[PDB]
Amino acid sequence: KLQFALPHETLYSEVTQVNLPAKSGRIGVLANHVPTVEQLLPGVVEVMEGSNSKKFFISGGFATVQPDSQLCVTAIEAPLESFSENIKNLLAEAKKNVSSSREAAEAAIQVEVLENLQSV
Amino acid sequence: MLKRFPTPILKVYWPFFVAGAAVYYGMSKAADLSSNT
Amino acid sequence: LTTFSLYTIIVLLVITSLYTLTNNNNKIIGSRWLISQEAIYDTIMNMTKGQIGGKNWGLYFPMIFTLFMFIFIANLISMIPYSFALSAHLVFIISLSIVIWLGNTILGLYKHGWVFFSLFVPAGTPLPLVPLLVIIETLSYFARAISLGLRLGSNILAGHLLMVILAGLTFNFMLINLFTLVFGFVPLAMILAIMMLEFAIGIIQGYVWAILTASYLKDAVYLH
Amino acid sequence: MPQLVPFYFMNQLTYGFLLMITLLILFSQFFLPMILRLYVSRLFISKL
Amino acid sequence: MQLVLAAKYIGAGISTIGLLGAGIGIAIVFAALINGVSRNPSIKDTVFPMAILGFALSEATGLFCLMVSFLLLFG
Amino acid sequence: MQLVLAAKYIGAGISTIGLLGAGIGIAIVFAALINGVSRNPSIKDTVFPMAILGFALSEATGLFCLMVSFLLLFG
Amino acid sequence: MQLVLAAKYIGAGISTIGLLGAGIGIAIVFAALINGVSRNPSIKDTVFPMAILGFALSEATGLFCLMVSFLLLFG
Amino acid sequence: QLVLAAKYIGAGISTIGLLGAGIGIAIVFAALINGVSRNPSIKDTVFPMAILGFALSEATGLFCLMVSFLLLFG
Amino acid sequence: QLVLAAKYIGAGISTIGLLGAGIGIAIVFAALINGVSRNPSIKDTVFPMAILGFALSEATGLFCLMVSFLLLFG
Amino acid sequence: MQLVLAAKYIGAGISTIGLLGAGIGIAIVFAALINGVSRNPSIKDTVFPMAILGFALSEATGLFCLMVSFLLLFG
Amino acid sequence: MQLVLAAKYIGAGISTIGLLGAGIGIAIVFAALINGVSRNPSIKDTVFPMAILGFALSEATGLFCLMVSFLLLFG
Amino acid sequence: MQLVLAAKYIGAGISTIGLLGAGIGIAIVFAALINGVSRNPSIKDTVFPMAILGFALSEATGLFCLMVSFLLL
Amino acid sequence: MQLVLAAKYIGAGISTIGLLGAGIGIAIVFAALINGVSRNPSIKDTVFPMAILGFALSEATGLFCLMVSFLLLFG
Amino acid sequence: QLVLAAKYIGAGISTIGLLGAGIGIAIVFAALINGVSRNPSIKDTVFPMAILGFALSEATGLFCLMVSFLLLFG
Amino acid sequence: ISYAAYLNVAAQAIRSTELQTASVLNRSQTDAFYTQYKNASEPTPITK
Repeated sequence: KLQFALPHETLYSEVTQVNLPAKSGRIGVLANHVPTVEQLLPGVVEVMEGSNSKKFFISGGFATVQPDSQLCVTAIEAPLESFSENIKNLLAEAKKNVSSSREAAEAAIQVEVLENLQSV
Repeated sequence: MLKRFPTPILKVYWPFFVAGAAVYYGMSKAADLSSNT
Repeated sequence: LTTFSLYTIIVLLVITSLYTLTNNNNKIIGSRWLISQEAIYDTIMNMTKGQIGGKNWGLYFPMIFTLFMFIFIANLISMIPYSFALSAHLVFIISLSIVIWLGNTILGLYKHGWVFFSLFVPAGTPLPLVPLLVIIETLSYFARAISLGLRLGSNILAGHLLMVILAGLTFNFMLINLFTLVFGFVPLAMILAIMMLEFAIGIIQGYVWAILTASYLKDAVYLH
Repeated sequence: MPQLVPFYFMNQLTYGFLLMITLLILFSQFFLPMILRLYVSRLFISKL
Repeated sequence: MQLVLAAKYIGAGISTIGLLGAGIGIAIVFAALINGVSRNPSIKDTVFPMAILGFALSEATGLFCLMVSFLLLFG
Repeated sequence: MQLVLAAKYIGAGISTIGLLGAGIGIAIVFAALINGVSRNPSIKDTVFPMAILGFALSEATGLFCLMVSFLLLFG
Repeated sequence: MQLVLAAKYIGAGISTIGLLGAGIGIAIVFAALINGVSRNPSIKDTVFPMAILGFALSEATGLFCLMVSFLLLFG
Repeated sequence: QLVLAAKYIGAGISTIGLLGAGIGIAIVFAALINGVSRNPSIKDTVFPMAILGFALSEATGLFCLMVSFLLLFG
Repeated sequence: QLVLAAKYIGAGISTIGLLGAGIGIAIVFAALINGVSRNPSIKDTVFPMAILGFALSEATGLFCLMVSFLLLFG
Repeated sequence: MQLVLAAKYIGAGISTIGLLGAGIGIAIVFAALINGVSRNPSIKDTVFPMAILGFALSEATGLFCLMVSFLLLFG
Repeated sequence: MQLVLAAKYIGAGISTIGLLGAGIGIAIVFAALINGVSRNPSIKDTVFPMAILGFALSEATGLFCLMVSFLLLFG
Repeated sequence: MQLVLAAKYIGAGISTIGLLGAGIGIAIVFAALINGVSRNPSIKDTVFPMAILGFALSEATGLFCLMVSFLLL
Repeated sequence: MQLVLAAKYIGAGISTIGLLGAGIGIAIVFAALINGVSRNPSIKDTVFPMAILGFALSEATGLFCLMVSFLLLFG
Repeated sequence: QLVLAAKYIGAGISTIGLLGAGIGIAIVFAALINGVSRNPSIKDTVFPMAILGFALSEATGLFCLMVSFLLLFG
Repeated sequence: ISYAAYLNVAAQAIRSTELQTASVLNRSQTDAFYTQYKNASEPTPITK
């Protein structure tokens, strides 16, 4: 199964349906999958127990299938609440933030996160 | 239901219509040339 | 008249029936048939809202739609076991393609002047090969004239020719010794599969026309 | 090829371009707007 | 004339060759379909229509070759 | 006389080459199946119908080619 | 004379071989589309114009070839 | 005479077809080895699939060969 | 007579050359789609270059076609 | 006479073309072997009887080409 | 005369086949340019002039071939 | 005489085509050797025998073709 | 003779076919160069000399085909 | 004079055999650059191996060339 | 930028669509200093 975690709090649910945004694009893991170590990108994550799917906003982390179908996911803070336009306005502030070059990467992350909201 | 609702597609499709007329004349000559032995 | 003339009349009467005698009363909930003509309308609407998407996004929606519909109906009628030619009469298809191409070239010149020729430098490239990139862009521009027409004509024609030639041979295939009447069903199944395929690539061609003649116009309207 | 035996190419093409002009006007003014009536009515019902 | 009759049957065979490219083409599209679906578990709903499109167009180019083959073969 | 009979035997031979293409295509689909199923061992049940379709279609293009060979051989 | 007519029908057959390459070209572009989508299921709308463009351009060289076949036969 | 020359030639042409099968068989087996090395353990499910894919590749060479034989003899 | 036949045959063989260009173009467009799917963002730099790569691929095939026309008309 | 003898030597030549594909095939199986074994360090013991089977089958196709060359050579 | 003129023409037709390989060569260079640049985002300043060099070298083989085609026909 | 002698030479020319495959075959194995070696690093002492074997079999196909050429000559 | 001179022109055409493999080949080296350089950012100082070497011998095989074309053509 | 004509034809056909080696040589060196760029340091050991494969791929085409010469001289 | 800083920055960014909780804000805003030391000698305690 899954091992999805967060710093204060951890929630994760046999490996039979997780759709993950990974360095290799998006990866779906169902039951046994080949054992991998893949960095989870800043993400929209879907976890399916059955085919019923619950959709998560995830700050990225790491994914590592252990060969026993244990999808060890370790990830930081989270979603439908966090998605719900001040982050978009903040992305415009991140446009003024691009005038500072770590700050370029930060502003880039803000664009990525705005893109991730658009993905939602 | 159906009804004539005007579409001013005149000058929009003006270059399209000119080409049709030219080809109408040219195919007359081509068809006539093919209808010979 | 002419057999072709009779079938052009038949196409007109079919198309009228799709908007007069398949839609009961302009019902809000709609007919089960009418769900199709909502979806088709919307997926070419949202395609030319995407592709063109200007202040003329949908001013070329009737043209791109009647290029869909012509090819869509005339590649069903000609596929029936007995039927003559509409789109298998190539002179209508090739002429129609060249007409649209000329109507793009003239439209581009009219609408966008001699900066129509800015279409034929679609990319900034080093200056000693800027003139080269005009020669084989304009060459590729009037390749669109015949590429578009010859694709559709050949497919429909090739389908009819394959079916009929194989049908005459398989009649005589059953007339060899009685061991051919054992497994006399197998050539019938092959002809059935070919007939199914000949409907499919023609419906694909009506859509492919209507996206490709959005693309050539995309290049022409939005210079480069 | 059974279709180059004809030399009636212009006869055929004449009927062809006539069908195109007929359908173009017919769609544009009549039948395309009859779909646009359904759409606008659906949005107005959605509003009220 | 013996030469011309021989020419008909030969020219047909030559045209038939064109079909081979389409045959490989069909497979390439389907291989991509299989790879993508395995990656996602779930790309397939979108991808199966795309797979059919790639096959159909590749097939069409082949069919043009087949029609020349039959024109020469039969005719 | 000799020219026409010769043409049947030669022309049959020429046609036969095309069939090779369909063979390669089938293999490509099967290769994708094996790799795909390896990468996610749960994809197999969905993928196995798709694989057989890709095989069948790929084979068919070859079949049309081979049909022309026998048609030239015996016609 | 018999030589001229023989050569005409043969020449048509020979040109037809050129089509196979272009047909493979179409298939490759649709395969590429499928791979792009599986690797990022939101790339698709940007990719879709480029895909149709590549299909057409690949096909065009083959269609030039098909016209030579018809020029030989009818001309 | 011309006809006897033509028989031997016709056979030869058909033999070319076998080349595609030769490449083909290998492609299926290459996937088998890669798949097995990737999974460690896919082999028992995969082995009937692999045999089927091989069989079809080889078969194409065989059909080509059979046209050769028909032409060789007649 | 023989000269007329020769231009028809030569035209056929030269026309086959177009085949390679059709494959070439597709490899560029495939790489474009693959590149853009790899980066999500490469396309602005890449797109002029991609049209160039296509053009060059087409140009070789066009030389093949031109030899066919030089035989037939010339 | 001259034609038949000519045909025998020619026919041998045409058949020789067939061998090339099998050659390339053998290489492809070995390429996978190297990559698999380098990937795993240790897949090799399971893989070795399977790998030999694939090699042999690929090789055999080329052998078939060769015997037809001899049949034509000798006539 | 007719035979000699023919032999030139036949030689020209055959010669044009060679051009295709260099053409495929140019496509491969540009494909790699796209792939490399998509991998790095920033290899391009070295890689773009490098790519033009690669194009020229692959192309050159084609140009030698084209020269021979013109020598047979015009020369 | 002339037709048969001509034919021997022609048949030999055609035979050269078979050899090309062996050339490509050898290349694929060696490409794999480097890919494998770059993948493992240290596989090389075991893997180099595998590479040589694949090379030999690929090459052998070309050798057979060469011997047929000699027979025709 | 006429026959011998015919064979010079035709044979020259055939010779030009040999070049194509080198055309594709040279491009493969440059593809690898760009791929490698995009992978490393910095492999180039050793690798650029290597790339020139791989180009050179690949070209030479083509050049052998080319010189036979000239030899036949001139006689 | 058909035989003399035939020598010149046979030579032409022979060029086709060389092409495969032409692709091949490049493939080995391509692999070298890919491997080396992935590893860095593998290169000094690998360079003897690479040269061996490079030479071997060339030799098959060389055999085809030798046959061209054998035909030409008789 | 360093990957875990990249992921971190994403978590900080996530504290902006809209809507939020206190624990997030504390978990993302708690930054301080860090006494740059040196081989005894100690540079300034620049921001964490």
